[PDB]
Amino acid sequence: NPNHLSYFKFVGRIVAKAVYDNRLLECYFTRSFYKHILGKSVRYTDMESEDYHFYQGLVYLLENDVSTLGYDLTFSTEVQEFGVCEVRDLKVTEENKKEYVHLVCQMRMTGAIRKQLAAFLEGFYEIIPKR
Repeated sequence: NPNHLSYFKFVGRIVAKAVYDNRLLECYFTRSFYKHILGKSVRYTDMESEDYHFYQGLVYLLENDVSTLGYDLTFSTEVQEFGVCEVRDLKVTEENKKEYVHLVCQMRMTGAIRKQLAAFLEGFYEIIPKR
């Protein structure tokens, strides 16, 4: 849909309208999306439901030496957004992975939705202040 961002801003408005009216909607968003509407970072355990094998890759990164990978990685990943596939920087080491799993999960959750999300947040925060 070429106007889709505007519709995501509309549904953010409709969510804030349901909240303002104190009326319940049958929405069942992810903990990730509720965190985004609250401005909270996601956690790597959220990836388990969205992309189990990518969660499994991160869990293979945790509690294992980088030497178990047998080839190097860096803070860059291939992402399909809007049907375009692009390699995007995220900004590897024993010190960086603590942030990589956090940041890689940010990129994997938002990259494909960052503009829909910004439109939704504009619809929501138009009516319900973020704070």
